[PDB]
Amino acid sequence: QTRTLEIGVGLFLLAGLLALLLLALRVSGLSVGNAGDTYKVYAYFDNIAGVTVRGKVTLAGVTIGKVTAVDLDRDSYTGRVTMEINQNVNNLPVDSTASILTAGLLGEKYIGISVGGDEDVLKDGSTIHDTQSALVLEDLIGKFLLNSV
Amino acid sequence: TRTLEIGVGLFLLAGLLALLLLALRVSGLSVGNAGDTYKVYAYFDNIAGVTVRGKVTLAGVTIGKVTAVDLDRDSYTGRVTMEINQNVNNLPVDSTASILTAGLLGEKYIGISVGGDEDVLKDGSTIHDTQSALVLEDLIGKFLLNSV
Amino acid sequence: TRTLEIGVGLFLLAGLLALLLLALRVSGLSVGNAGDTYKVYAYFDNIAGVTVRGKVTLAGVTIGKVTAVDLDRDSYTGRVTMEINQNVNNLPVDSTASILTAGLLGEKYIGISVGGDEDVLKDGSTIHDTQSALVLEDLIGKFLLNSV
Amino acid sequence: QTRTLEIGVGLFLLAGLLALLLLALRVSGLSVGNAGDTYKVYAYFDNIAGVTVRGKVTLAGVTIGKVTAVDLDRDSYTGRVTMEINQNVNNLPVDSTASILTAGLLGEKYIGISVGGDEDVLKDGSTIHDTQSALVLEDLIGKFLLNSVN
Amino acid sequence: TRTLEIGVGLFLLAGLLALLLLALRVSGLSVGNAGDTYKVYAYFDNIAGVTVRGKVTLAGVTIGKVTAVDLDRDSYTGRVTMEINQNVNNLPVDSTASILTAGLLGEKYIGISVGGDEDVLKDGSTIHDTQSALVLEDLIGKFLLNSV
Amino acid sequence: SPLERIRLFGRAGLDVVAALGRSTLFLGHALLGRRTPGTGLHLLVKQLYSVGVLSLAIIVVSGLFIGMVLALQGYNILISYGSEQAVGQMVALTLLRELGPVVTGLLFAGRAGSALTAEIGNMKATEQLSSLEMIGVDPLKYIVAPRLWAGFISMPLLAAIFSVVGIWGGAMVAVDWLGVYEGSFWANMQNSVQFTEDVLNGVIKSIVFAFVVTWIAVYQGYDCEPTSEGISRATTRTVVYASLAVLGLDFILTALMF
Amino acid sequence: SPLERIRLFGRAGLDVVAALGRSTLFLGHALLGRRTPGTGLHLLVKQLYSVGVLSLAIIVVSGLFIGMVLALQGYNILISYGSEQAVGQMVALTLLRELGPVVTGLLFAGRAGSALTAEIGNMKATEQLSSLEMIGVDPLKYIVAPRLWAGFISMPLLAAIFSVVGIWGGAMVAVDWLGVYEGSFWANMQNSVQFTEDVLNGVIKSIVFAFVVTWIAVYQGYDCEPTSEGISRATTRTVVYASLAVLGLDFILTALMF
Amino acid sequence: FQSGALFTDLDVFENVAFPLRVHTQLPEEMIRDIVLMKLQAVGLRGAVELMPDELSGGMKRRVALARAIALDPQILLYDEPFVGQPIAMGVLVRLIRLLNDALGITSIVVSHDLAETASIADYIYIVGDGRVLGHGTPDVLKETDDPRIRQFVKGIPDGPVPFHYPARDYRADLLG
Amino acid sequence: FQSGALFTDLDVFENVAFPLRVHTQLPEEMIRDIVLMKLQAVGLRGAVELMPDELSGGMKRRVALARAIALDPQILLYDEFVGQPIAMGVLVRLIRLLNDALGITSIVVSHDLAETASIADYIYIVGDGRVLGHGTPDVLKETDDPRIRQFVKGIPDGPVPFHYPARDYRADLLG
Ligand SMILES: CCCCCCCCCCCCCCCC(=O)OC[C@H](COP(=O)(O)O)OC(=O)CCCCCCCCCCCCCCC
Ligand SMILES: CCCCCCCCCCCCCCCC(=O)OC[C@H](COP(=O)(O)O)OC(=O)CCCCCCCCCCCCCCC
Ligand SMILES: CCCCCCCCCCCCCCCC(=O)OC[C@H](COP(=O)(O)O)OC(=O)CCCCCCCCCCCCCCC
Ligand SMILES: CCCCCCCCCCCCCCCC(=O)OC[C@H](COP(=O)(O)O)OC(=O)CCCCCCCCCCCCCCC
Ligand SMILES: CCCCCCCCCCCCCCCC(=O)OC[C@H](COP(=O)(O)O)OC(=O)CCCCCCCCCCCCCCC
Repeated sequence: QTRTLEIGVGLFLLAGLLALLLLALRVSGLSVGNAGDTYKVYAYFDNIAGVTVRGKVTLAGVTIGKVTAVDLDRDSYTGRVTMEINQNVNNLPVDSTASILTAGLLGEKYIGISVGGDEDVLKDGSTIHDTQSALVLEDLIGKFLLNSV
Repeated sequence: TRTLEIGVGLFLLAGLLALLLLALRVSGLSVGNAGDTYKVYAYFDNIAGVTVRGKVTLAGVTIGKVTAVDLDRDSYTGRVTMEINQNVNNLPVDSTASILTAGLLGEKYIGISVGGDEDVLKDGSTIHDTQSALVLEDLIGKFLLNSV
Repeated sequence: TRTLEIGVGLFLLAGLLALLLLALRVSGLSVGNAGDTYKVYAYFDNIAGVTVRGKVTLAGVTIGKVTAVDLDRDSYTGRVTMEINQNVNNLPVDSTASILTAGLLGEKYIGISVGGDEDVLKDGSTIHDTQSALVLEDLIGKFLLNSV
Repeated sequence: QTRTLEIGVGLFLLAGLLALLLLALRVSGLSVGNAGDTYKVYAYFDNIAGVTVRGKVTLAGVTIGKVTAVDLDRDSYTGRVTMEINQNVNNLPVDSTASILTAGLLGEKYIGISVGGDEDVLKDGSTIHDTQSALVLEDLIGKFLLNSVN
Repeated sequence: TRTLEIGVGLFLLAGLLALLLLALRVSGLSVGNAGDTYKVYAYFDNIAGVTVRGKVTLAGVTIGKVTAVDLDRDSYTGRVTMEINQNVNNLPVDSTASILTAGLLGEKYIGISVGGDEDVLKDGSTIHDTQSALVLEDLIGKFLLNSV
Repeated sequence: SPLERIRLFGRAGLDVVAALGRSTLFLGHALLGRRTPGTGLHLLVKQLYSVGVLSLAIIVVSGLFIGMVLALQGYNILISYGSEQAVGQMVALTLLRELGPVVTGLLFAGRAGSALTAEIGNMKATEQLSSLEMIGVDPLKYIVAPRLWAGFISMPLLAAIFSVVGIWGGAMVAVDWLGVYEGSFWANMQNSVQFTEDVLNGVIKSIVFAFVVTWIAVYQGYDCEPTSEGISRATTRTVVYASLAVLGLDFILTALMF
Repeated sequence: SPLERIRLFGRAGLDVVAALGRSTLFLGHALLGRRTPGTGLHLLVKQLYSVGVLSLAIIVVSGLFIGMVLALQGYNILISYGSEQAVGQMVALTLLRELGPVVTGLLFAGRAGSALTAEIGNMKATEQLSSLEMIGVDPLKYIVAPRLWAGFISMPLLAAIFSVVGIWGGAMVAVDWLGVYEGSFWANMQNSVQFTEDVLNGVIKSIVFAFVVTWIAVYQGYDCEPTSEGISRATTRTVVYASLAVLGLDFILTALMF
Repeated sequence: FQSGALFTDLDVFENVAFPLRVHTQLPEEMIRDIVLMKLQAVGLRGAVELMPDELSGGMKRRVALARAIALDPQILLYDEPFVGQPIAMGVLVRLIRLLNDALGITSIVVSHDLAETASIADYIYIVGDGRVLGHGTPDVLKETDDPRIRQFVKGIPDGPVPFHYPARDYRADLLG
Repeated sequence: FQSGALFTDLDVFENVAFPLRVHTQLPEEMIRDIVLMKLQAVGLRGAVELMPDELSGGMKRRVALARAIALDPQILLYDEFVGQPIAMGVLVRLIRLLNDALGITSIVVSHDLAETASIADYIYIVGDGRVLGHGTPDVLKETDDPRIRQFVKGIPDGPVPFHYPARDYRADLLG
């Protein structure tokens, strides 16, 4: 029954090899030193043309978390972006707003957040109330050329 | 024999020298490169493109690198900690720190404009005023919607 | 079958040593042991995209390299020192040197315009007048906030 | 006497292989007929920022030749670009002008040629007379913002 | 045996199909697109950015590719010969084809307009009028110097 | 002694050229010598099986892996520059115009360049070849001739399959894993391939490799010394040489066409 | 029959696992089993010169060739995108994080993976190994143990030498042949290497596959069947398996660090 | 040849048939009969199915002998015919004689194994250092008084061929 | 072991010395004496210099016999005299001299029945998993065991089949 033990060890190694693939094993936007201690939040936008998954959400430039998913709510026909927020940052009031920005000029369209002012902060799993959506080039040039000039 | 123990050791040394060449003359970590440098804090209102291992400069020429970005829990601003070369230690306190985009599509580097004051620094102190990094959305909002 | 065996052996040894030496001469830049390019200095206010070993030029055609850049600790400006091809020896002293940009998004080169017409140079001397490099932040601040 | 023949064939193929495959040298692109023949001309410019060698010269978009060399004339401190012209295209008048254009928006700065208005064409080895130099972003924005808008 | 012949044939066919895939699909070669297309000539004033195997389109959709470009010895314009798929054969003769830029920085293809309702084509004939390809130089010249 | 070491080195140096010429005579007598009675197309088919069809899983799995490496890597480096759609073009260009044929020559020198010398050198050690000339069949034409033919007409086919699977695997990791826009992959790919300098270029570079790999792999075996260790030294000399005949000749083939 | 073919397939399946576990037990008994009397550092030196020093000309010449290829190629691809002075970082990114160690694992699986399986596999056929246990020296510790240690500590060194010679050769063809500006090569190179993700990345990627390359090269020889053909089949299995475990393991290692 | 020299890619049937399909174009049914009768004459008729590595070392040589006797040669050479044997060696030494007396074909048995060679040989030779060192019938060669040949035909470890190797005196060998 | 089973990376001297440097820590000049007197006993004293591939086939076995007799074992077994007469003679004389002189047990394991029985004193026969009898060479010469009388003599046909299991010389030949 030596073959039995040899097959047992081969399966033990195959198992580790299967777990050695590490195809999206841990899930975050950074190392586990910070850890996965993050809680969701939602945001209702009107146009999210460039907010593809695994992006970044930030405040004042420094990243806060990563967007988890984008959804189309079938009732009001808007976009609902659900994203994560690092636990050390737990002071974003409710009246604060989110808005899709762009890293430089041709970067991925991240989402920044502007802090307003209010005592109550969040429940880290709630939804935002207001925003400024992501502008596409076409609406911009339509507003520019035909209307103003 | 010893004709091999020398051959083996010779190339055990050659490979380690190749490793040191990769770590030093191919990546340039520390042999006479960036060395004694002293930290400086800076409060910005938006650091959108300011990444780690950037360049903090003055008059175009680099002064050092940026070390860490942080969101302060009180004012929700971007605190950056950056290294400044030791030879450059005459930056006045009142001097400004803007975030300039390299060229036209390059990385966002921090640039210091000399204000001019007798007091210099503590090299471990912070800067007072700044001009935040620009974002295209607010830029075109002020351009199209507000201005014209 | 023994005299020419050692002959081909020495031929191959000399060919191998020839290969080794013709490879080694790549490092230690192969213009003998020194070159023929005389220096010149220039003082700018901002050299944002004038990193080392750029192209200097007149009328578009490259003249020489930018050797080094430095933050002169007195004026907080940028001192760029650059080699000039020795045949190029007729630029007058009053010539200006402005940081241009390669095409539209290329690395910023420095271009010298003849400027005035007087005593040529010492080829190791300093340039006096110039227009510093442009920065997109000041550009948009002047365009949007100031003019429009 | 076999080994000698084997060494001879090794030398034969070895000598032939280096000349036929290596030496990484001069072009022999059918130098038996018409050569893709091209005759040079000179062109005096004022700024040649992006006409680096291995570029293209053209007329109305279609390629006419390539740029062979750029030079700084030590007298006038201007640029002289010497380029080649395809032999079939041999009706370029004198007052025809050259000008550095850009392919698309971020393409390599080539040299386009606009037809002039006189009869006599060339000797294909002469120089051009008038041109429009290449533009630079600094001068462009300086003339845009500081003078016209301000 | 016969299974050996079957396997050898199967994978010989697999390799040749992979070759034809690298040619037809990966490269986008003629055979698949060649089919039955009928030539058309077009005179332009400047073809600065149209290359061989460049698409020709109408209302945005491709109808074929351009085949070759020519500098006529007579009128010093650009004669482009381009193929057009057989199914699309209702393009009138008074149609105006121009050189458009794909997206914003893509290759310059040729897009044709609707040419009224006169005689359709010969599919081998020439187009009459056009709008030449734009160039940055004359664009900024007319924009800055003359208008503003 | 030094005078002994230099004599031994010169002997090896002249011996190398002697072998380089003997190999050429061997290839000549094999490819265009005569037509022996035992030949046919059945030999070429049997060889095409063992040389190419048996070497199909190795190079296919390797092409898939190298494609989902090239894409998974270039996406990372090109995101920094800002160019992202073109990963399909960059991944295809490296594999089709160079790394494709080179890695195929490295895996075909390893699998079918070692299992070729070992198969034709064991045929020499067990007198399987000598027992052919005494039958009357020229072993250079019955044994070496199909093996050389199997290599010439299988390694380019294996390189094409390698490039195809690598491109498709790069798609399957860019699109389905890294989430780049699907259609842009193949679009940006096919507008900037330039068949005559990428497909036909890599295919000629792969043919040139096959002739130099399947000949130093079929000769190393035919001219090994007939022993269990001579074969094992020849099946290593034919991997070393056929890797140096792949890399070096790829440098000489890519100087010809960048 | 089909019921016969599927039984043979399943037997081959389970046997492949049996061998993969037997190889792990073999590596265990070899690396940390005991300390037999015949051991020492002289064995490790004698094996370090046969596994690495003998494999030095192959990988050095190959690194030079692959460097002048990567530079001679990327320059042609970079000449169209204007990033001309960025060819230096290319021959030091496409040769220091993924292709350097990968091609070194392909040439070290071929030379010292096939020359280590036909040397440790021919010792088993001639009873050179069996005559060791009957002396009293555990052959896993006297024969296999040094070869395992001379593969672990030579293939990363060979990969570093490979990357260095490739970078330098890419310089020598960019600068001296293609005429790109000399200093920009090394300058643009060293500002954007990011040691912790290029140098140490490629070095860990080379230690990983390099360790695997000399484990499935010293086991296939130890577990070959003792015959002149069993050795010649094992020295091919160890090139196939050590090319797959270089490529696929490089995918698994680059999916962790892009 | 010793170790058979069997074509590995061919099965035993096609192995034995190979000399046929080369010099002859016979019907594939008639060729099978010639291959079958041969494989019977050596006893390896049942294994018309196997591959030469599925055959034991002893039987791998008999099928090679059958391949040899195909085409009915008039002479046939046996290199190391009886190297590694005892029952297997017996059938082979019987076959090399049966094929001779029955077929009337010249047999050249060329092996250093002297006993069984002389057993079946009728005119045995000795080759040494480039030259034929005499020859004759096995008994006339048994006592030819040639020192080399009497040293070969018998055990006699020491003789013209040195038992000891060319070295220095053993007395001073370990002394110095 | 047959074919020498000589360590290729070691020269003949270190080859013969290998069993000494393993179980024993003797002065490198004392190891030399045993290796020298052990190599002279087999006649391979002059080739203390060569590498095992620079040695002829028969001579290589003699050095192996010397490596074995190093450390002076009390029993020694030589699996497979085979495929070589003058050489085979020296080997068959040495395996007997080492026995009667050193008083060491010798287990000669070779198919070559003739010379085995020549030097053997109590010869065995092993077949299909079981020992098929044993005895002194003459008592084993005519044991009347069909398998053993078939082995001890040529007799091509017997318990071990001369013919393979075919189907029928009449059917298979005609059908
Ligand atoms: C188009 C025709 C094709 C013919 C060949 C095309 C190009 C091939 C080029 C061959 C490359 C040679 C590398 C061989 C390396 C090698 O075997 O290297 C491995 C060998 C192995 O030695 P062994 O033969 O003992 O195993 O190393 C040596 O022998 C040591 C150094 C010998 C190197 C000799 C170099 C010969 C080159 C010819 C120049 C001499 C001129 C003679 C004038 C009198
Ligand atoms: C498009 C053009 C067509 C191309 C045609 C292909 C050319 C064929 C070349 C033949 C190659 C030789 C095969 C020898 C046969 C053999 O078995 O050869 C075996 C013998 C070795 O003999 P041994 O058995 O004694 O070791 O020679 C070799 O070892 C050959 C090694 C081949 C190495 C190839 C290297 C070529 C690259 C050179 C680049 C140098 C550039 C330097 C710049 C710095
Ligand atoms: C519940 C138990 C299930 C059993 C699991 C065993 C699977 C492992 C073996 C695979 C099958 C091998 C069959 C051999 C084929 C043959 O005919 O056999 C051919 C050869 C060996 O026989 P030869 O003597 O003919 O060379 O086999 C091989 O090529 C071995 C294959 C090695 C692959 C195993 C390791 C792969 C690790 C990756 C796994 C992760 C998968 C990722 C995808 C999501
Ligand atoms: C201009 C000429 C072209 C240059 C390259 C030609 C291609 C062939 C030569 C490559 C070397 C062949 C070695 C094969 C490996 C081998 O035998 O395998 C490794 C062998 C092991 O020997 P064994 O046969 O005993 O195992 O090592 C040797 O003894 C080989 C000695 C050759 C050393 C010469 C090569 C060293 C450096 C190469 C040149 C440097 C490049 C820089 C110059 C600008
Ligand atoms: C979406 C698709 C993606 C799938 C990716 C799959 C990747 C799988 C990896 C390929 C590896 C193949 C191994 C080939 C060996 C084989 O065939 O294995 C088969 C052979 C024996 O087969 P035989 O029966 O033919 O002799 O195994 C051996 O001889 C021993 C080899 C064992 C080594 C296995 C490798 C494990 C590596 C673990 C270390 C990782 C360290 C990382 C830490 C950071």
